[PDB]
Amino acid sequence: ISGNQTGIGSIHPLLHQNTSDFSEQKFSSVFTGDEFFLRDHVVRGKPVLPGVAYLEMAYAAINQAAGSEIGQDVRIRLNHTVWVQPVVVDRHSAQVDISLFPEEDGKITFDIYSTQEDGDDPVIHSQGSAELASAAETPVADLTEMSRRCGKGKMSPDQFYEEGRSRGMFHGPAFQGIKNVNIGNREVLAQLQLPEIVSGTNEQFVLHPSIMDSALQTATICIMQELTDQKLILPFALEELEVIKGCSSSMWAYARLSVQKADIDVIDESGTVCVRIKGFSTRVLEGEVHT
Ligand SMILES: [Cl-]
Ligand code: NA
Ligand code: NA
Repeated sequence: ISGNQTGIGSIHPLLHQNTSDFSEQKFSSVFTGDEFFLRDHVVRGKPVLPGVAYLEMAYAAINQAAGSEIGQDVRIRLNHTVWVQPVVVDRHSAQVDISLFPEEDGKITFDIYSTQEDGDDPVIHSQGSAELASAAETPVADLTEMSRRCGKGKMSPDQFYEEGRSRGMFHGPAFQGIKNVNIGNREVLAQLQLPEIVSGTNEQFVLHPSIMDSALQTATICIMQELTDQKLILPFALEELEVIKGCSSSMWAYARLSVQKADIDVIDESGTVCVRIKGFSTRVLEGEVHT
């Protein structure tokens, strides 16, 4: 707590202030489009808050609200999460709020939403649920076997990011986390690296938007295998996300097909699975993003 000793700051770059009242646990943030996760995530000309920023926002909110209930052997697990309507930050700043509702069974539901003026009908951008889970069992990946099965072709960053720009998905420097992609049959293995432009941010995030979006990029490569060539697809839902361990700045994303859903493991150099996602799905965007 700063109070008057020094200037009061954000709780987290995606969770600026606690605005909780007797009716509701809630937080509020203001984004202008200058942030790395907006300027470098541009969907047919419009900066859009990426899916992965909502996951980290929920994670940070839950970690704040649940406080000392989170001991060393307790992990946050996100359950079924949907992205309903995009946050577009083109002409004017966006005020993005999150409310958390602790349920009787120990689950937590969250809404992420915005309003233009006070007491407007909120626009719902995303909705999900979560629970606190007993650590228990750190899964491991066989990166050797994964490589071996993904030997059907190599996709370079220059290929991938250019194909994106061609479809209208502009990943700027902070979101070019993919270093290499090995293509398998209904599975892919990508090497990830935190881009140098955000190398000073690795301690600020648990789910780092650069790394996590590069993981979802990897899954979209896997999914696009089974779709029309030049379709832009964007995150639509995920069924589960478990944070096992802290993500480092060199990682791997393994994605496999299960709407076409994908499972994704984000893996450190040692082979430890750090984040595990199940049932990630996408939807095609035609035309421009609207809200
Ligand atoms: Cl657009
Ligand atoms: Na995205
Ligand atoms: Na993509």
